[PDB]
Amino acid sequence: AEYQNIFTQVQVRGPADLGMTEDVNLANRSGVGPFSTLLGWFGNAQLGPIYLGSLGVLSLFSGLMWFFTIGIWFWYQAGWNPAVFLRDLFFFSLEPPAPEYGLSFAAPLKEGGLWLIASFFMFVAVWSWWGRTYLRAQALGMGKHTAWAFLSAIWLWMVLGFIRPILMGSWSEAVPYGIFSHLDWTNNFSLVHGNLHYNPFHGLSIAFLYGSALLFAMHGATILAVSRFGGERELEQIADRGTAAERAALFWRWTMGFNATMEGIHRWAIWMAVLVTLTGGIGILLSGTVVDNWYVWGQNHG
Amino acid sequence: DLASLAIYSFWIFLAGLIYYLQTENMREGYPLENEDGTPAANQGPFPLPKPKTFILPHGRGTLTVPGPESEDRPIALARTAVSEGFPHAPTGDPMKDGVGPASWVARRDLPELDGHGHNKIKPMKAAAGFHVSAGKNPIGLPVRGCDLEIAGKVVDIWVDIPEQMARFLEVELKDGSTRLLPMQMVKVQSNRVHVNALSSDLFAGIPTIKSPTEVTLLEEDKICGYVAGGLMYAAPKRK
Amino acid sequence: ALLSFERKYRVPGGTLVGGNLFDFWVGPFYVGFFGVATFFFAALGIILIAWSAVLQGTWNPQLISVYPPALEYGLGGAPLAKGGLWQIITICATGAFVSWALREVEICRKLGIGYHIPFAFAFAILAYLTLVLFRPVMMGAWGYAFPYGIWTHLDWVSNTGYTYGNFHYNPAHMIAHTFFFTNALALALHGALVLSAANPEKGKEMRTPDHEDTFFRDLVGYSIGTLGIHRLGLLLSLSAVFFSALCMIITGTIWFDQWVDWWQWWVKLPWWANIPGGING
Ligand code: BCL
Ligand code: BCL
Ligand SMILES: C/C=C1/c2cc3[nH]c4c(c3C)C(=O)[C@H](C(=O)OC)c4c3nc(cc4[nH]c(cc(n2)[C@@H]1C)c(C(C)=O)c4C)[C@@H](C)[C@@H]3CCC(=O)OC/C=C(\C)CCC[C@H](C)CCC[C@H](C)CCCC(C)C
Ligand SMILES: C/C=C1/c2cc3[nH]c4c(c3C)C(=O)[C@H](C(=O)OC)c4c3nc(cc4[nH]c(cc(n2)[C@@H]1C)c(C(C)=O)c4C)[C@@H](C)[C@@H]3CCC(=O)OC/C=C(\C)CCC[C@H](C)CCC[C@H](C)CCCC(C)C
Ligand SMILES: COC(C)(C)C(=O)C/C=C(\C)CC/C=C(\C)CC/C=C(\C)CCCC/C(C)=C/CC[C@H](C)CC/C=C(\C)CCC=C(C)C
Ligand SMILES: CCCCCCCCCCCC[N+](C)(C)[O-]
Ligand SMILES: CCCCCCCCCCCC[N+](C)(C)[O-]
Ligand SMILES: CCCCCCCCCCCC[N+](C)(C)[O-]
Ligand SMILES: CCCCCCCCCCCC[N+](C)(C)[O-]
Ligand SMILES: CCCCCCCCCCCC[N+](C)(C)[O-]
Ligand SMILES: CCCCCCCCCCCC[N+](C)(C)[O-]
Ligand SMILES: [Cl-]
Ligand SMILES: [Fe+3]
Ligand SMILES: [K+]
Ligand SMILES: [K+]
Repeated sequence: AEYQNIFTQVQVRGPADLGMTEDVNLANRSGVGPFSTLLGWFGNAQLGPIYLGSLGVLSLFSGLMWFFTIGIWFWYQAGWNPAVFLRDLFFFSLEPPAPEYGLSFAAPLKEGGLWLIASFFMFVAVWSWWGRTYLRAQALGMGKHTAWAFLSAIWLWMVLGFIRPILMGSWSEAVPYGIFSHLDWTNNFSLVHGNLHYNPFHGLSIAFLYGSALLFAMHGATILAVSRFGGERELEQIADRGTAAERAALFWRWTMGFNATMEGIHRWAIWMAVLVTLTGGIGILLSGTVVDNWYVWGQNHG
Repeated sequence: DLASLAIYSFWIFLAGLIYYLQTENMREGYPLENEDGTPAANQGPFPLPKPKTFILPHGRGTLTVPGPESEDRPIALARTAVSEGFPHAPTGDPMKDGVGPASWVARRDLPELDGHGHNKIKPMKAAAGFHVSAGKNPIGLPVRGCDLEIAGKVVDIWVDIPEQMARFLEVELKDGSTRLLPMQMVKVQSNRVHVNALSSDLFAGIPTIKSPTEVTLLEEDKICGYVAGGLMYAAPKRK
Repeated sequence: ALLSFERKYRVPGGTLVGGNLFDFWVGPFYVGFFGVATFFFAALGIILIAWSAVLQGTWNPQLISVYPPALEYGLGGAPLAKGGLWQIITICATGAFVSWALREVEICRKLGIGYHIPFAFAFAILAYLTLVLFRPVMMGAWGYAFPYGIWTHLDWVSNTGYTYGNFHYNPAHMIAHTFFFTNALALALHGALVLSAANPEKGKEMRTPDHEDTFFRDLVGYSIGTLGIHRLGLLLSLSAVFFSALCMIITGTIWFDQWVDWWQWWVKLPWWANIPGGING
């Protein structure tokens, strides 16, 4: 049958591409990594280079500090026994301070002081990484869309681990670092607030979450369907519309009575996705601060 | 109640956003037209956005959208009905005329440039250091059409240099001239390359390019359009 | 009406059924045979839902609900007022979705593009048929399917899930969840990447895909590429739905206890089941 352009038939390699320079301090750019032929069947085969300035090493360092701080506590929960460490890997958990300690930093290390330590490293790593997404786009003269979208995910994470614990008066409200334990946190958060299915911002979050899989299915399928006219060369189809962009628009117009442009679809995309965590963070933030039971609230407000 | 205020606010913001997004997606193909090319009476409830202007790199100019809109080419079709909404029959050969699934757009008759100002796409022979690195190398394989006859032989690959991917196969025909086939429209097999969109006899009609070492956006659209149109238009006579 | 560039593409041909008979548009909408099918099925189903609404006794979107036949009915018909309406509406809905996808195929053939879109849509259709058809039939009753109502089908998600405890512990559901969240992440990045290149700093020139590759390599040391990101978005999305359908096809059939207990096969492995320490020793 016909070729579907899901997997490359013939990979070609040339000299390692070191990238645009613009205003980038090339001293902080690494050298290219190896070439993964495996990756090459789906996307690009070239790994690297990576930029790693000071903000970069800072972020990377505190990230592992966050991670090792958890894994240290996981080993101690395993009594340093490698066999139980793997056996119970999904059951270990680094829990926040008990409600007693409020918003203070007085809790002992094996009772949430360590949670606060790892949280601090996480705070540093994420926010520095955010700065990286702005700065790397600035160095290249590009818009700040990536950092602006990233802020929307940061919103929810900030609400879950920082803003909402503070507004509720204790660190005990925050999410624990652990595989099964934070799943339990999630389930119990819903039960305690009268079923998040009744949180209207939670419902919106789902609509955008589902919607993102819908839109990216539609979009990804459309571009593949017109990649026989260069459809994936989207920036040049924006600058000088081709038969690829016209067939794409007309598929949807004929199907559902309206359509996008090659640029506009990407505005639908960025908003569909960022609204997931935007509504999400609002709905968590309101929970227990303003609304204690979403069923109850739903009886009075709709 | 604060949550009620937040959710009411959000629904208002979401309506403004959808309105914004819809207008943003009217910077091509609008105003709507009747089948005869004139402005349609009913344009829908969304207005055209204020124009924006893209600064193209490499002195290539600008693009301002929405702007005056012309096909900038004749269109060999005619009405098949006395009222709106029916198909329009090709007045000639639809693959020769570039209509239907064989359609092409009058894109700029220059090639696409990379970030350094060089041509995005080159035949591999003229691309320093570029080689086949995985999968079957098609160069040298016979090319078979959907009528199961050999139409030519692969003589090079045309590669996207900044993205390092194959984009066309350059195929040589019986008369010694070449054509470009879109990479996405061939099947590289072990003993051949198979093209299901075209029969062997339609290969000579693939639009040719003017320079043997570059291809223009306009030429790509004629090649891609032509080959894709074979799916509907070759199928009758051959298969 | 037509877009500026539309008329050259409105040629005859592409249909799978009926030849030229339904080969025409209505405004922007293409019709075809499967446009008529879709209209018939959709209109029937909607009428039945409005009828099932009078039998229930409300014209309120937040209260209209259409429940399947109770478990007592097994896999057989039921009186319309008590789940026959749901059954026939399900047939309409399957009819309209499958018609819509086949109508998309015909649009694909007229336009000379690949079939990736209705193929992708068919994954959503099969998730639906998993909940309303495949899983019910494997379980012996239409009553295990979800009702058609805005809030009542949410209650069904909650009641079905809590039947197995916290449903998070369904391991296929864990994979599906990961694909959904990865997909959204890819969607935000992709949208923001193309726009940051098409809309650079004030007065600057429109950046290139080269800039897009450079940006991500600078950031994470890799760039999947402009063809790859579209392969990826499609693959994450369809995998999310596949593992969605899979996580429910196995629930109440091959596994029907608390999903949290499924994980004991790991911890009760012989080489470490009985070592003291940890959370389970
Ligand atoms: C998918 C896994 C679960 C399930 C779990 C949930 C959960 C959990 C939630 C929803 C939510 C919603 N679900 Mg549900 N839902 C299921 C199956 C369905 C089916 C179906 C035929 O299979 C449909 C039509 C819907 C439809 C809906 C909407 C009412 C709402 C937002 C969806 C959305 O944005 O999606 C992404 C799609 C788009 C953005 C495209 C537009 C889709 C539009 C909005 C659908 C309109 C449906 C219309 C009201 C149905 C009647 C149609 C007429 C009779 C013709 N669900 C199954 C059982 N669904 C949320 C809500 O708030 O509910 C009150 C919510 O929190
Ligand atoms: C029993 C469980 C409860 C319930 C309890 C909750 C709770 C509690 C929450 C959700 C949340 C969400 N739920 Mg719910 N949920 C239920 C039922 C459902 C159903 C369903 C089928 O019924 C669905 C589809 C969903 C779906 C969703 C999402 C729409 C939403 C999360 C958005 C998101 O992407 O967050 C994920 C995105 C983030 C967390 C942001 C991450 C950003 C940071 C900056 C990233 C840091 C990375 C770090 C440094 C590590 C790096 C590693 C790298 C490898 C280097 N829920 C039931 C009723 N749900 C959230 C929400 O918003 O609710 C309103 C939430 O907090
Ligand atoms: C709706 C909005 C969506 C969205 C949006 C956006 N999200 C973005 C951006 C945007 C727009 C970016 O611009 C940015 C980025 O750059 O993207 C490539 C980012 C990011 N979103 C991440 C994770 C994430 N987003 C989630 C959610 C959504 N986001 C939602 C759905 C979720 C969950 C839980 O759902 C998760 C886990 C990171 C990949 C990254 C932050 C890195 C960081 O802050 O690092 C700081 C940390 C480090 C530098 C190092 C940490 C050490 C690790 C643990 C490694 C140890 C390795 C070990 C030795 C080897 C094995 C590996 C093994 C553990 C596996
Ligand atoms: C597989 C990966 C994703 C995926 C993919 C794709 N999705 C596509 C396509 C692709 C690729 C298309 O090509 C196609 C389309 O054109 O897009 C614009 C489509 C579409 N996806 C829709 C809904 C959608 N996708 C969801 C999920 C994903 N999508 C997943 C995540 C979800 C949820 C819940 O998550 C929803 C609600 C419609 C907008 C549209 C079909 C219209 C239709 O078929 O019209 C024909 C039918 C009608 C006009 C109405 C029929 C009415 C019946 C007979 C009476 C009602 C019966 C019903 C059971 C009642 C339910 C009540 C409710 C409260 C429970
Ligand atoms: C082999 O073992 C070694 C030792 C090598 C290892 O290192 C193994 C490592 C591990 C096994 C680590 C495993 C890691 C996990 C299991 C991670 C699980 C984490 C989650 C599931 C995260 C859930 C959500 C996390 C959230 C929401 C965090 C929010 C953080 C806050 C926003 C931070 C706010 C900061 C605080 C509260 C501190 C005070 C703030 C200041 C500004 C000072
Ligand atoms: C999200 C995917 C991340 C892929 C990370 C690739 C790492 C960059 C490789 C740098 C190579 C440095 N070195 C030593 C080979 O020169
Ligand atoms: C940018 C795309 C807009 C997508 C539209 C989403 C439809 C929302 C329907 C979900 C209803 C949620 N709620 C509040 C009633 O629970
Ligand atoms: C989220 C709710 C879903 C509503 C579906 C909206 C579809 C609109 C199609 C409009 C096109 C028809 N027309 C003539 C106005 O162009
Ligand atoms: C969207 C804003 C969310 C917070 C608004 C103000 C509420 C802060 C918390 C105060 C009430 C919390 N508590 C414990 C008394 O319920
Ligand atoms: C949740 C998706 C919302 C879709 C919004 C509906 C848009 C329909 C209006 C499109 C206008 C078509 N028109 C008339 C300008 O050609
Ligand atoms: C539910 C529909 C799924 C979409 C199928 C995508 C591939 C279809 C190929 C159709 C070709 C039909 N035929 C036999 C005339 O060639
Ligand atoms: Cl925008
Ligand atoms: Fe795209
Ligand atoms: K409560
Ligand atoms: K070479």
